[PDB]
Amino acid sequence: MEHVAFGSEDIENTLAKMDDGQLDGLAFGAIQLDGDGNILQYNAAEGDITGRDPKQVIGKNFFKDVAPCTDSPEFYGKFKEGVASGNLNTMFEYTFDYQMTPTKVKVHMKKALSGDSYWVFVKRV
Ligand SMILES: *C(=O)/C=C/c1ccc(O)cc1
Repeated sequence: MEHVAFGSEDIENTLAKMDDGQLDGLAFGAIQLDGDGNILQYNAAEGDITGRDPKQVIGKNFFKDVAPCTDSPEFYGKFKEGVASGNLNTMFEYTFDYQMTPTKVKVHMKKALSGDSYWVFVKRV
């Protein structure tokens, strides 16, 4: 395991040092998105929660292609306000239900350290 707690205040500093292999050792799901919502990184824990194959979803658009249930003011709307303003730090519960058993999760979205990149962190609740 790579020990990092979900919700930690300096999580973007800690994860800036990790390659794809180290991201797969986290205890929670982690997705890195660019400012248009395309998936740059997607770890093994996220694939275990959602059933998606991490290697196949890289390069797809999260809001248009992979996760249409997040195309809503409650999720995508918060993301796009964050990208526009250049700052984002929000945590909320949500249900993922597209082509899968509905699964309740806690989501934490936070701007990365790398300029136009954004994290989505996910844990079961
Ligand atoms: C709703 O369509 C949610 C889908 C989803 C959430 C998170 C993922 O990693 C993959 C699909």
